Amino acid sequence: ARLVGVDLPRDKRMEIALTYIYGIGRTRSNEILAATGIDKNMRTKDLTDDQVTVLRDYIEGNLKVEGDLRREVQADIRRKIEIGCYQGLRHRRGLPVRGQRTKTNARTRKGPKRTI
Amino acid sequence: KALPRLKQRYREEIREALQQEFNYANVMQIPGVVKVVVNMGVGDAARDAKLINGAINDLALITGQKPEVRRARKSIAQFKLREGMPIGARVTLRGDRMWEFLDRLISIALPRIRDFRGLSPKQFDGTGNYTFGLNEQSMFHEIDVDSIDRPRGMDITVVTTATNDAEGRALLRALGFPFKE
Amino acid sequence: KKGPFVDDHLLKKVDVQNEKNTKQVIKTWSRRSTIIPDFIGHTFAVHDGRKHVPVFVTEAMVGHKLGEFAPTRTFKGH
Amino acid sequence: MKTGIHPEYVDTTVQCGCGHSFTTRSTKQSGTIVVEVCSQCHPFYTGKQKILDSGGRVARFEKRYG
RNA sequence: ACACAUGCUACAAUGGCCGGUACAAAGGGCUGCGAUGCCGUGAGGUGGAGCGAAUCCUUUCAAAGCCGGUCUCAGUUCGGAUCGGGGUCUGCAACUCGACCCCGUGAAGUCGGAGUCGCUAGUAAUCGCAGAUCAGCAACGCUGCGGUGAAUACGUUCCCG
Ligand SMILES: [Mg+2]
Ligand SMILES: [Mg+2]
Repeated sequence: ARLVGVDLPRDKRMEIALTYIYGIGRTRSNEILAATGIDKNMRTKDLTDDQVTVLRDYIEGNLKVEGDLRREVQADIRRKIEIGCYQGLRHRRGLPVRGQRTKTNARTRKGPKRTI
Repeated sequence: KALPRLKQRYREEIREALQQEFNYANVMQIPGVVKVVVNMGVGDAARDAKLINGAINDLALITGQKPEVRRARKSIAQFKLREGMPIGARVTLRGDRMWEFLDRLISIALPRIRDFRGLSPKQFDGTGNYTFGLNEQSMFHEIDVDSIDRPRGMDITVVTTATNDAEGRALLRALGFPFKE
Repeated sequence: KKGPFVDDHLLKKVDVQNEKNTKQVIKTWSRRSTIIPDFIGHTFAVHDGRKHVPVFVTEAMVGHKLGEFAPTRTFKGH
Repeated sequence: MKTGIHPEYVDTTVQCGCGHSFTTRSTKQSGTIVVEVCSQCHPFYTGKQKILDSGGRVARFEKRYG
């Protein structure tokens, strides 16, 4: 259902359903449920409005919203690219930032296997 | 409920606010909402002639009227089109239905947008007529979340009797239009 | 872990900056003082002999030389 | 308006977790709409949160402590 | 911006996650191992009984293995890489300069064509343990170890020696 802007699965447990958010996953949802006092074995078809609101405000207070995290990643990436460092150079060239193999690997970051 | 909520509150509060903000020096000169034109942006025609029915059904349950289709005014070569094909469906709300749609929108749709920031007030033409758009689909709670197959946004233009963009901005501000500066 | 080249001057400067909690650039003069854990991301304007460039130090940068983010030996070839 | 080319039109009351009550004509025959959002914009705070989340200097500071 | 060689991860139900459980041989230790505790999601900050050799970690020894709950056979609770935020072990100095932990991010991979490799009984397969050097690791590699452990073997017409 509508929690922060994303829809949850139809028939799935809570700890796996909360993974749809860009800032919550399996263990994060488990910790949130443990802190809020909600079970994790419940399906995604028996939720209450009060529980929805309490979880929403709890995540908004402890963590930040999915869009917040998205645009924060974007802003950090563009900032580290504009400062003009090694990370920025690698991001501009489409190469790994953590300094790993780049001879034949790094296709996950360079895109499909292109040959020219 | 002789009059809708928006019409009732505008008959006195918005009218007095506008008359105090701009001295018109005579009655009948205060700006007022004339109509609301909602058009379903389409153009996938020439490749699928079924989604037009879905667009019409979406305009239905969103506006208390039967939308009509506007045919191609001219055949284009680059974009696949043909003179006479139904390209887009519109509704022209006015009166009690217009006020009802406006208040329902302002109350449910705008706060329902994902990552909603607001509406820009610069979307004003040279005649105090506002224009904005719903991006993907399903901003109102009349259509089921699962009853929709693909996103089909729309464009809503409120035509009021505001001779100036400043007058239109003041009218919308008096109304429940959330603006961001 | 013995006493490193901590640049006592820079160390005390960073200590007082952390105490007063005023986010501002610190004009440094050394280039090999990135060791003591007391440097809470204090942005050092380093002196490479030519000018002072403002560069903020990061986590992976913890440990590296102060003036080593960009190539200090300016040379491209073209 | 014509005879029946449009769907039913009846009044409906909208509720919220904060107690905000609204009433307007719509197509819902149930006449009750329990919604999680009404004329009280939590985006008003969500935007300031979007803005406050920014800042890389503070992250550098904290996660360095070096 | 690419190609070749050798290994790991897998591609899902003989499966994934959580809780409870049993035996193996092999030792790395003197500026190294380091059990009980304090607090920690966890690397780990406090640290010492004990060691030129059974009082001490590698446990009075692990994984596959057995019992219960759940996922309902799908790009997913399979797979884990890139990437961002919160940290740790070494040494003065880890983006170019290791490894490891927590949170999110969730791409290719649906057992693979032309071609080709290893295996005759404790063999293949599968699982982990330990070590050579380092204060700090690229170590998935190279060597030894054993846990559970299969089917075929008309025959040399036939590809290679
Ligand atoms: Mg609300
Ligand atoms: Mg499948």
